[PDB]
Amino acid sequence: MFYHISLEHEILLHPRYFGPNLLNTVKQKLFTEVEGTCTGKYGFVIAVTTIDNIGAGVIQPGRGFVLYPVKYKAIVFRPFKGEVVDAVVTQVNKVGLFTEIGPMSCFISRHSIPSEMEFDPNSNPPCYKTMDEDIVIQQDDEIRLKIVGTRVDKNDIFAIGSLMDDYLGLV
Amino acid sequence: EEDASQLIFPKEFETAETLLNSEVHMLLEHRKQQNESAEDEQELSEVFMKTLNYTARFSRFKNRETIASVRSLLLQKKLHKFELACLANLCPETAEESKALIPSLEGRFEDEELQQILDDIQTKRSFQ
Repeated sequence: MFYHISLEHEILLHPRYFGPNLLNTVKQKLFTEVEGTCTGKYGFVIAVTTIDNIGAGVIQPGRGFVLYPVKYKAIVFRPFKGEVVDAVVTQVNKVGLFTEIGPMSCFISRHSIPSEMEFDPNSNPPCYKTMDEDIVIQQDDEIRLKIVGTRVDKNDIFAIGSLMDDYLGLV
Repeated sequence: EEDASQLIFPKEFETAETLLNSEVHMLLEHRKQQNESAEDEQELSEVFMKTLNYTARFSRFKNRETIASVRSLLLQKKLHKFELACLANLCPETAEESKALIPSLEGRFEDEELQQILDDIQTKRSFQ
């Protein structure tokens, strides 16, 4: 799911690097440190929408750089167990379906695919189809999945999906 | 601990507002225009790019104003921020399907009413 939320982030800067215009520097440093990052707590930080406020620089004897607290609005992507999303299939394998939802990867275990969808390695582009050739899922197809679990390995989140429920699958 | 099918979300995402893939696309499109123009700024991230394409590829309401009408239409219905965005993104066509995909919707409205909302959404859809 995509959200527009308010996040915080601290920018540390020694005087030497304030640049001709500090506010701009703080702002340019922020975009660079947060955009593209991901956390388990908020998920993928897609982009910084707005910088609400730049707090008064903090000078605590001991540090030689100043800490500028920053409040900003961002677009984040945070999947949840139980959420239904449209995904793009990136690869068909005998092990399952590798898809991609925006910046997050999602794996559909073959074990989580209805039984009518036999696997066909011999098919031109490998695929999953009904013996009826009626419904066919292959690379680059858009499918609907229900996210069964999420994981966070090295600040990056990925999910596991299923096609077991009604109204899921080929779109 | 969390589960969207029961609108059980973590604390952090409470004071937050949901975004339709279409709105996301519009916002990201603007951020790109800014990065493009006004040099002295690194190319955008892979995360951005992938989100820019995914979002576009699934945007059902290609017009800015249209998007607003979809938002407001649903807005005035006893729906959760999650449920709203989800209905706009997935555009189910029948109440049954609707309830299946978003079980939290169960018991909120009469099939009749729920089917009205679904049908209205379809109307705003900027088909192709």
